[PDB]
Amino acid sequence: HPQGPPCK
Amino acid sequence: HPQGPPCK
Amino acid sequence: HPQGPPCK
Amino acid sequence: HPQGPPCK
Amino acid sequence: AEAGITGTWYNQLGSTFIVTAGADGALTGTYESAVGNAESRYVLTGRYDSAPATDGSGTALGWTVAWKNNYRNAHSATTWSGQYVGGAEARINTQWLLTSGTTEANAWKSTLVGHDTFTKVKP
Amino acid sequence: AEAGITGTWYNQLGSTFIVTAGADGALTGTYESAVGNAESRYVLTGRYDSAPATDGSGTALGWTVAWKNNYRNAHSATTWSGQYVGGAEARINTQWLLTSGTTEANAWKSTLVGHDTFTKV
Amino acid sequence: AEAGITGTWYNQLGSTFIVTAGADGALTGTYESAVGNAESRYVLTGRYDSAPATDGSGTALGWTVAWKNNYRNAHSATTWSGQYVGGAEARINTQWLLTSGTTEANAWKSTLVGHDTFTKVKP
Amino acid sequence: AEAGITGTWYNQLGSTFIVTAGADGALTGTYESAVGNAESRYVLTGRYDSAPATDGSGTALGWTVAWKNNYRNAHSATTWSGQYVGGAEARINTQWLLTSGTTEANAWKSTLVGHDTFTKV
Repeated sequence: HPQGPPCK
Repeated sequence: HPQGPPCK
Repeated sequence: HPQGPPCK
Repeated sequence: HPQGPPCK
Repeated sequence: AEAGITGTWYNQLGSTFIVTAGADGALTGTYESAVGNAESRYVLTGRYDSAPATDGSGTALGWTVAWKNNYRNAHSATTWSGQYVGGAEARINTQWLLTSGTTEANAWKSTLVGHDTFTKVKP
Repeated sequence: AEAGITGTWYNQLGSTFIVTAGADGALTGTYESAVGNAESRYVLTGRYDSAPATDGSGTALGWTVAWKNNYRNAHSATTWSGQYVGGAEARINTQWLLTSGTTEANAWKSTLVGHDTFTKV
Repeated sequence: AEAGITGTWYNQLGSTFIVTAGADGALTGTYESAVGNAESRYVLTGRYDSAPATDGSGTALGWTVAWKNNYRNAHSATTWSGQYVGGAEARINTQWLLTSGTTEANAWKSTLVGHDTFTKVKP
Repeated sequence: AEAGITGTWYNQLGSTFIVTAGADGALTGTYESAVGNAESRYVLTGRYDSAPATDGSGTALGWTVAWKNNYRNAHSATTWSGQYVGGAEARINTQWLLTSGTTEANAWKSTLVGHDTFTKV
């Protein structure tokens, strides 16, 4: 989701 | 409050 | 999840 | 309310 | 779909929501308090997701109303987050957060939570 | 202070929020997500209360972001409700509701709730 | 009043709540998932405020269910906060928070919010 | 770690929470309010999930406090829902719902929502 932190 | 019902 | 309705 | 901070 | 959302809606407390959904995902309109004459109208702005899914899924949307107009200022704002579900009996089911401006000390109790369901009445 | 809401804010997750507060209560801007990215930007619109009380209270406001742009559509929308506190360390303290478009059967777990504190650092 | 709350209740999703209110403000019982055999029972504990007001006000209460039993473990817990309203048609209106155990990174989306209304069926 | 939930916790408002976690999921204890006071203590009861997952996840739990004791009755109750994370700096991160007993007419604004982070410091 764009609301969360990076997926990195 | 304008978000609640009419008063008494 | 046990808090929701029966499955399909 | 007892849940809030002190009234001090 | 924009049309479906556009129109007049009422909720179970008796308040009025008049909204127009524009093709770019915007929501603009007015919100009126439950019964109570004409000057109980406030401006609202929001957004909806203009390309929902096929299926029988709802369209997510949300809007905000700051409770100040030329007659009153309740120093608070409410945001409604929910889904539009169309059909012959279209509904907008929401959960809302009402936050009041407080001092430091009462910040802990500045927010109320509830839920409202709106029924469409006119286009 | 009043139009101190205008500017660039950051939250603890790394998201950036850029807003313009109008003199009559409007809030307009862009919310950009993870990595900074390029089109991790979404439009946001809201309202704030342009005549807050004069007891050191914060300014009530809120805004919405529909998670769709010309590159992505996450079929959801988030609304943040909170208050702005200005000063040397201005902050916007919020609680938010993220609702996803679901089918009836999944409607009971359509909404997440959380809280974010935004600052200009 | 303890009696009024004690009994079996169901909500609109079809789940079962069996509770006993003790004179000291305690709440103990079992919660069952919507339809679904016998092993869909979980333990619940809560508290209610045993001396509400006269008036036609509700009795505040709340309870918790951690979703683990001998058959399943959904690594989550839900808390319901609401009011008991008695009468011939007694109801318990609540708002709930369902929190799942997540790693650091998904903590932001660990909690769901909703609302349920329970109807009493048996004592 | 498992019964690391047992102990005395403090939140940012100054409230103290003393709990005992049982091996089967129970949470029992006392919640004391402002000033420390003497009978600012209220009973709390809850549950936690005694077999959390093995991906570094926190432990889901929740508890309730009815704001009545032999000296005060605030006709309300609060439920905290969250998770426990242990380690060098253990914390219990929560969101809570405070409902007051109201009459029908005031039922729409019966519930407040907030968040608290508790630590052992």
